[PDB]
Amino acid sequence: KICKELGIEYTFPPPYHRKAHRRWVTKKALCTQVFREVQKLKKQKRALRAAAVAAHKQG
Amino acid sequence: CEAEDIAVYEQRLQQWHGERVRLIQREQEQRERARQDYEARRAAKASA
Repeated sequence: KICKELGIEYTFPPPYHRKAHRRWVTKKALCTQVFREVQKLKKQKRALRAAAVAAHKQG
Repeated sequence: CEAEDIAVYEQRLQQWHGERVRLIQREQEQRERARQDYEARRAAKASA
C-alpha cells in the first residue's frame, strides 16, 4: 500500500556493487551485440533448413 | 522294380515344376514390390 501511495518504488539492491568503467562497459556492450548476432544467425540457418527440408519432402 | 519306380519318379517330376513355379512367382512379387517402392521414393523424395 505505502509504496503505491507515496509513489516510492522499492528496488532490490544488486549483488556486487562494482564501478562500471570504460573498459568493462564497452566490452560488455560488445559481448551483448555479439550474442544477439549469433542467435539471429542460428535463427536464419534454421529458417533455411526448414524451407529446404520442406520443399524437398513435398516433391 | 522299374514299374514301381515309374510311379514315384513322375510325381517327383511334377513336384519340381510346382517348386520352380512358386519360386518364379516369388521373384516377380519381389521385383514388383521393389518397383512400387522405387516409384514411391522417386516421385516424392524424403531422405534425412
